[PDB]
Amino acid sequence: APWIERRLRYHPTIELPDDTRGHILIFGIDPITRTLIRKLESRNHLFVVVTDNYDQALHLEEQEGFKVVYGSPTDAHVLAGLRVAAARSIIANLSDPDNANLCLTVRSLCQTPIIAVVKEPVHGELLRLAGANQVVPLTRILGRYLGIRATTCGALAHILDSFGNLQIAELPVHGTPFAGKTIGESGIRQRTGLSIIGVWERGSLTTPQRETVLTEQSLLVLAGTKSQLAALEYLIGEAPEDELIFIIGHGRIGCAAAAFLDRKPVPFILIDRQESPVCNDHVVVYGDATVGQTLRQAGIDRASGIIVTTNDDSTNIFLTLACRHLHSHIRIVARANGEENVDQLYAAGADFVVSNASVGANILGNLLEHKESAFLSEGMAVFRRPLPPAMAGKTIAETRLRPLTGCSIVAIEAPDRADILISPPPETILAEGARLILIGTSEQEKTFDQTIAAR
Amino acid sequence: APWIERRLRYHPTIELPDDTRGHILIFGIDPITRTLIRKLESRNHLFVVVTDNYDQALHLEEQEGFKVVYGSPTDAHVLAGLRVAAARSIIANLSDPDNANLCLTVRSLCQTPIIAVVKEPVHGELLRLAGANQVVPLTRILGRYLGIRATTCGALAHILDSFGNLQIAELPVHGTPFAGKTIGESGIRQRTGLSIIGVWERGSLTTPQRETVLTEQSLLVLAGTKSQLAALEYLIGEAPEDELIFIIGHGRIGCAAAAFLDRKPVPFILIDRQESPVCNDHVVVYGDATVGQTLRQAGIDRASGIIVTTNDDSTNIFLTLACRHLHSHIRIVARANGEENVDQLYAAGADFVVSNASVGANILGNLLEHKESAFLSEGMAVFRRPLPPAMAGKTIAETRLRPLTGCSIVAIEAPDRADILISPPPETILAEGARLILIGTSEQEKTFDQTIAAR
Amino acid sequence: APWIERRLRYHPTIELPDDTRGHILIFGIDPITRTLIRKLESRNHLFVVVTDNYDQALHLEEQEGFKVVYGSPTDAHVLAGLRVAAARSIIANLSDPDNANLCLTVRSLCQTPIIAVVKEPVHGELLRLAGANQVVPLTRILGRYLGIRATTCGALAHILDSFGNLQIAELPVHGTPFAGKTIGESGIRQRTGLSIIGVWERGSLTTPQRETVLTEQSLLVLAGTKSQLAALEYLIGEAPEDELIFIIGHGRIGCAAAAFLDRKPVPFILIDRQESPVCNDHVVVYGDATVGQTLRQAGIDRASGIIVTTNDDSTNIFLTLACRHLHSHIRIVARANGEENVDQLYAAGADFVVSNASVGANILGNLLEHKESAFLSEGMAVFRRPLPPAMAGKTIAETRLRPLTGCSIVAIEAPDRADILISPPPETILAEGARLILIGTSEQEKTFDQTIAAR
Amino acid sequence: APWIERRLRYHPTIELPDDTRGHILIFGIDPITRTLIRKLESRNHLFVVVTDNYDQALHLEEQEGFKVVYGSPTDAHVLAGLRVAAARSIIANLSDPDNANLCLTVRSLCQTPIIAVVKEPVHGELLRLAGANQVVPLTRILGRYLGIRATTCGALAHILDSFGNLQIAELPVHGTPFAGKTIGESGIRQRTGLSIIGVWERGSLTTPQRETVLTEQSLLVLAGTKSQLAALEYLIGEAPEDELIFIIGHGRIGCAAAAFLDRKPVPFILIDRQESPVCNDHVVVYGDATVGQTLRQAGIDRASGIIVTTNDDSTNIFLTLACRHLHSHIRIVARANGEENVDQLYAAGADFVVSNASVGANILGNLLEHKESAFLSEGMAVFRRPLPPAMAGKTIAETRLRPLTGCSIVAIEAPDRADILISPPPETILAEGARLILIGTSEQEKTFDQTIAAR
Ligand SMILES: Nc1ncnc2c1ncn2[C@@H]1O[C@H](COP(=O)(O)O)[C@@H](O)[C@H]1O
Ligand SMILES: Nc1ncnc2c1ncn2[C@@H]1O[C@H](COP(=O)(O)O)[C@@H](O)[C@H]1O
Ligand SMILES: Nc1ncnc2c1ncn2[C@@H]1O[C@H](COP(=O)(O)O)[C@@H](O)[C@H]1O
Ligand SMILES: Nc1ncnc2c1ncn2[C@@H]1O[C@H](COP(=O)(O)O)[C@@H](O)[C@H]1O
Ligand SMILES: [Ca+2]
Ligand SMILES: [Ca+2]
Ligand SMILES: [Ca+2]
Ligand SMILES: [Ca+2]
Ligand SMILES: [Zn+2]
Ligand SMILES: [Zn+2]
Ligand SMILES: [Zn+2]
Ligand SMILES: [Zn+2]
Repeated sequence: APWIERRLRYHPTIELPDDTRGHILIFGIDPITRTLIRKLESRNHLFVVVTDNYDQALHLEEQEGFKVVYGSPTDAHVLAGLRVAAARSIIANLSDPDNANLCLTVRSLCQTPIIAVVKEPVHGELLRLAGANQVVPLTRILGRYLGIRATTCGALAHILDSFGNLQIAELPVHGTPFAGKTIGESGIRQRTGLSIIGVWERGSLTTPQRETVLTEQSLLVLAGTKSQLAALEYLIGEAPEDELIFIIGHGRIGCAAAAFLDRKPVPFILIDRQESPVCNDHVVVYGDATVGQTLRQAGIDRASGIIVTTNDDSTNIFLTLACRHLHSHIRIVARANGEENVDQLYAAGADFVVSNASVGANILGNLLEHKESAFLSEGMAVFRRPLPPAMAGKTIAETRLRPLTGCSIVAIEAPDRADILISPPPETILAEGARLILIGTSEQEKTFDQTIAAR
Repeated sequence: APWIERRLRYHPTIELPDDTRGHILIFGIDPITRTLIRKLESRNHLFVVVTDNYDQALHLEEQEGFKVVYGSPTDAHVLAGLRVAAARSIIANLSDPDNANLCLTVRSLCQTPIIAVVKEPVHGELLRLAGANQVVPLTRILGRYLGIRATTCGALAHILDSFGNLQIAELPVHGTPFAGKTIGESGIRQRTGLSIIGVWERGSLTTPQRETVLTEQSLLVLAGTKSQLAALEYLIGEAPEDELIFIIGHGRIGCAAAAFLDRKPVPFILIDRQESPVCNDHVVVYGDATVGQTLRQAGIDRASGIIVTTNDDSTNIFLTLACRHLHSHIRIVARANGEENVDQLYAAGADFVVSNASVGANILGNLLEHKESAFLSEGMAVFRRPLPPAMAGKTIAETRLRPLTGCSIVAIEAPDRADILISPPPETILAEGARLILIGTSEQEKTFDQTIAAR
Repeated sequence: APWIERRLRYHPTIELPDDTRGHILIFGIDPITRTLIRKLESRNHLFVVVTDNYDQALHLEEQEGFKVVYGSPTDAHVLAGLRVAAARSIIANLSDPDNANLCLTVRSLCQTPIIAVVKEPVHGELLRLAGANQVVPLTRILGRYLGIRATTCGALAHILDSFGNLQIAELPVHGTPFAGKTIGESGIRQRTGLSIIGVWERGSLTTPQRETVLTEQSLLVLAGTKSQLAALEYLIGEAPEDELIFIIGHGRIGCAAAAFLDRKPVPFILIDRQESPVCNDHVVVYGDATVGQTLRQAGIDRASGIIVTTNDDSTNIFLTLACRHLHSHIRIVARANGEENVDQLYAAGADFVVSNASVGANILGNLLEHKESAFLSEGMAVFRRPLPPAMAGKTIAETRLRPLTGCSIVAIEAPDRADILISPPPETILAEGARLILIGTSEQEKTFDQTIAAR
Repeated sequence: APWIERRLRYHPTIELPDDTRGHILIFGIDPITRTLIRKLESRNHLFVVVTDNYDQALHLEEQEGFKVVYGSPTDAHVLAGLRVAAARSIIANLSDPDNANLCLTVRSLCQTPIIAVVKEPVHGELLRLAGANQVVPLTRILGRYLGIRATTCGALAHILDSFGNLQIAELPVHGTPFAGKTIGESGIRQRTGLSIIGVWERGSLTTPQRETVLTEQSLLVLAGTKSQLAALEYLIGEAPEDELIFIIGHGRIGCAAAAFLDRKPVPFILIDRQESPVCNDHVVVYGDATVGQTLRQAGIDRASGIIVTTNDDSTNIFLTLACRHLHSHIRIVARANGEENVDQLYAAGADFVVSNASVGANILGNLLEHKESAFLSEGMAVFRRPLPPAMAGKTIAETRLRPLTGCSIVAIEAPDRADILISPPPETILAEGARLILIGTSEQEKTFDQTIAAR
């Protein structure tokens, strides 16, 4: 066995057997890709994590879920041994230069798809050029999610502007009037005309029922026109005269959150242990937040909210304990670097925990699992239309919309106050006065109305 | 055999059997904790150290007295492996943030008692909030027991005010007209009106006897009123003018020492290589002290006492030789980080040695072997009542001091020149002018002043 | 048993077996020397790499082409066990100081030929003194080869001045009126009278046919008078103004390129993370090129070309992409250290790539297995003569030049548009109007014309 | 089965056989110490090296001549393990503080001898107190022997002034008129009246004879009067007009050389890269000597001598070469850290070479067996007398000189113009007119003439 075997001097694996197919191979093991493995164990997937650190290989070889290979990720010969042409997907999670090198190298050998994690927003373009076909600015995203949760009140965070008509935004419920209520009694479609595409609750995008009661923690995906969204901003109200978010840590994430807050102009103060060599736009206070007066003197006592974004979890927990114990009114949003700390961050007294490991693994998994659906929608228009009077009663197949307009239907919201139906089967009876959501070419969107009217 | 397994490639124990009850597990092994294990080796309990350092685990594997488990100690899955819920207790000797994390984690799984060693006294509150049943500011204690021994004479050093009630104080008998004299020709009981709880020698509190000779090293434990303690302050005599104390090493222990000396107003000078990343109150003279030209320039020639407080014991020894060579009169107090450097620090000519491990291990070891005896000692007051007129010369168990108000006597004093008895068995005959030293509830002692006068 | 000894505890080879002869040993293993061992695998040369690093020995054992010895290069006993006397030749690729030590130690034992790589051009002399037969300033060569490529246009780069008459020049084609033309169409010889000895294409020296298409990657190797080079210079046209070159990386190679560009007065700018521990002659801008505005604010906007000379390949790949992307018109020469990246650098958008490992291992290759011709080409002349009329139609041997003049024909250039013939065989028939290129001594050169006429 | 233990996982020894006697044990291995074991290999003594570093124990194990033991050198229970009380003697070659700590710890267990290498002259006193019997400032000695050899012509150098009658001093023979002519044909013995005690050559010493030839390499050891040294100094002839010595490397040993050359006021320049953590007394030109400019610009053109005193031999060798080449006249003294580099230093061009390994090992060896000859030698005022008339023609077996005065003759200067006898046996015939160097007391020197003649 390899049982008896591995009690002898250790040697790493260098290459994979020739018949290796449909494996996913990971470059840049960390808590986000470790979570991605664990999470995709419902499928008998094969994960190959590649390390060029001989010492790392040794330790990973005792962990299950995945196979470790040792070798230089940027040498064609190593990649060839990994059977990159035969692989299902490739996850590029290295430094940005190392990723470009990785891409270009594999791209010289095959077209196997690559999802790359980009550490600097502006680098995304470059990783595409190098041949990544999917580029996830994880730290930008993780920042945004901190930014969103941090305000006293919670406003609209824009997600999509589809060709200057239909818009998609999210809305945290916390400061809002809608907190502790049902989706029905909140009166959103009734006051605004907006559609509620869904609800985030635990990285789970749930179809929103009428009876569903939303918490302080609920995040509401919404679609509508710019004007409609405005009507909604009016309803939530305006923020406190003097809110001030205080961001502990100005690493790549803290920087992102800061960059988020600056757009909806929200004042913030930043603490870091270090001048941090990428940012030239944010004025930072230097010190160890862990040290006594550091925080008080930096003026944490004027803050309406705190964002705990240290690369160390023990620290994040500690700062949470401290800020809650000292300033028990302030809203605290904390970053969880590993998923095995998320609970302690709550225990310590955080209001929300952005769980990096989950959020990341979650995005990656979806890009893997829903590859085709994502592709099929690239560059397409999403728009909303009142059902044409002469189509009421009809079934979806009966309207013949795709063959006549090119556009098809992806969601219907019922005429009555009734939950949204996403991905309706073609045998769906189109009700009295429902609104429908349609994906189509943007050119065909411009034209849809004209053809429906023509017939 | 694990003698043959010793010789094959190393693999670390990662968890504990299911049948593992009453074990004592330790987080952050160090001189203090290694000493603890050695000390309570007679009390038949298995000790378990936990490290996330692979190599440390290796080197500790071969060590006797305790076994090693290699795992991230802030992880619930690891903790479960360790069978925390089934442990006797936990020693949390990690960093402060790391302690808070380990704390909140073990609380979400179980209720097992946790003694926490605290790096910064201020953080004491937070770690109780984190879930610690007990919290120990060791450095402040070690910083205290240094300064105590630094003064030429040695004065009152307060341990606790029982809130208006009698108070507990320690007295180093070195520069006192009580040095050399046995208990009685000192006359503390007779001519002051105080009680001698115990005498420390080399880190162990003894039965104070009439014949026991006080030396320089002897440290007394005292109980009495505000005016009773101040009655002995003049009995010591005048502590000579021109009193300045040099402390070498302004780390945490060094800093603690300085701040102690500044409470009972006493001047000192601080020397260190590096600027403290923690302290900002004390002005430090900078330079290596091993080079003698630096100490000289600092005015060490106008000093009455030295405190040697360095991370390295080999240096501490060397500095003690350097001084006893120059100033053969000066009071030198040295700190030993290890226990195996104590005798050499004496041999070099130190007047008292504060053994970091000996002191540390005592404080823990006691909290352990008196766990459900000193835990409800949080908020309790200690008091001394006279012997009742009607209940004179009758048995203690019969007096019914538990089923009257709710009181309990931990020690009793004798009227004649007869030796005191600490924690005595419940069958002894009382006497004439005796004084009872009890512990109780902060509202039961108030009742006793009229309860024993009515019942 | 060779594969079982692999699974036991590691012990390195200390010495070669006594009977070892004719082997090539290498001190200072790196990409260049590793490419060397690959390139000369056609020959059954035995390579032994020596290392004083215990760990480096381990990871090189399981590597093919060469065997590893663990010892101190500069211990006379280590060399003795390495059988240095019996060795074919030695490569010195340590630091200058260690090289010097190595050579002196080696000379202490034997006369075995040493080829030494010289980090510092000025230290060339010192290493020859030390015992080294051949001295290679690889950093300077690589520096020069970047500089040649980096100009907007490409100009003559002198290589040899053989006793003040026949000259040898290099000429990169890229900017010139020859790019895209065949050698024939270029009209060089027609208008110049230069001999085209060669074309470098991909590190490979090719024979110039009249119909080989010169591309932008092509490096002509020319032979001729100073006035003839002067003529070619006139034909290339005037260089364009505002030429300014950005050199990213200012370690040895960048520095070398920079110094090269300084001769033909060519403006440049240097960037580096670090201050140079070696170069006091060069004003340097400071920053990580990788970081965004670093380059912009340094004024890479008005650069005409860019040498990307970092010591890390992924970085240089990243930087080439970045520049090709944001400044597409700007010419880019990039340095590859290690051959597994040359392709990617082209893929990224590099105009030219200079392969340290190729160029290096190539030069070292010729210096090895052309030993008894290389350093016997020391004190030697390269000259050109019209084939003496009488020998037209006679064979080379038939002519008997070597016996008569001591001179060896090395190149025959045929009268008409016909191909140059390099290192022609003795059986070659000499043409009618052919020009000869001969190798001999300066004395032999002088005697030649008389020896031919009078004899 | 030692070749079996070798293939399984490594385990160091942590103690020795319960019956290890007469073993000499070394603390802190380094060149000098590793040489000591080689040098005294002829004597069947067990050498035991002790390191607290693990990897050290690993590598020292596969090395012949000495047994390796892993342990904490300062732990008393480790020392009991080493069986110190039974060892022949102890070499403490740790740092100063560690050395102190060691000494005391062993002094807690036994009365076994200790030779201690000091790093700072001023601390040697502290080490004696600590328990070292013999204390040796190598770095001081080594700096001296470097400065002695650096003078253009070579002057006298004072070893000892014993109370002010007999002076012992050294003389390099390099530039003196005595260079080349045998001890006889220079008449030092004859003209100066000085006792030539020793000639030093290639690190060794034996009895000087008239036929033995003094090369530039030679260093004489002389006993005499202040008038006689003053006579030798005349024979030397004046030092050259303008002379300056450059010292490369202001480390411990470099610094000592500089100090030495201030006694005899000789101008000198110091170069180093780093500031001295120790020396305040010396001005230093800061620069890397290796780099070109550094030396020349620091005015090395006008030097008369150079002392090359770097940590790193390869640097010394390289510098020697560089100097010898630039300055063929200027005399060069170079320091060799390991014996395996000595030969290459001469090869490079060094006029003289000081071998730290030799010089150091000689001293320790002569203190380990002439440990028995340090028992009946030192501290006695070394004095010189002719033979008392009443001892002419009689043996030491008949004279009984030592029990009478208390002095023992360490040198019988032969009757005629005949060679000296050092450490003579007690059966040696004494000749009529003869000089004696006695290392007895000046108790028994001012007593000598009285006692030696009255009986
Ligand atoms: N105690 C602390 N106080 C302030 N900043 C910290 C502390 N610990 C870590 N950091 C910062 O947290 C940031 C983490 O960066 P990133 O992981 O990229 O978001 C770094 O800039 C660290 O300097
Ligand atoms: N020779 C020395 N002179 C002055 N300070 C020192 C020396 N050696 C160590 N230290 C410092 O003494 C401090 C000990 O910290 P603590 O144990 O907390 O008092 C550390 O901060 C060390 O940097
Ligand atoms: N991102 C970067 N930006 C600027 N310079 C760099 C970067 N990375 C490495 N270098 C420098 O490139 C140089 C390469 O050295 P050499 O191999 O001697 O040419 C070194 O001096 C490095 O400090
Ligand atoms: N290239 C160099 N140029 C100048 N000084 C050097 C160089 N290399 C080493 N040194 C110095 O040589 C000294 C050797 O120390 P020691 O062995 O104690 O005499 C050190 O203090 C170094 O700073
Ligand atoms: Ca946790
Ligand atoms: Ca000790
Ligand atoms: Ca590559
Ligand atoms: Ca050598
Ligand atoms: Zn920023
Ligand atoms: Zn302080
Ligand atoms: Zn430069
Ligand atoms: Zn100095």
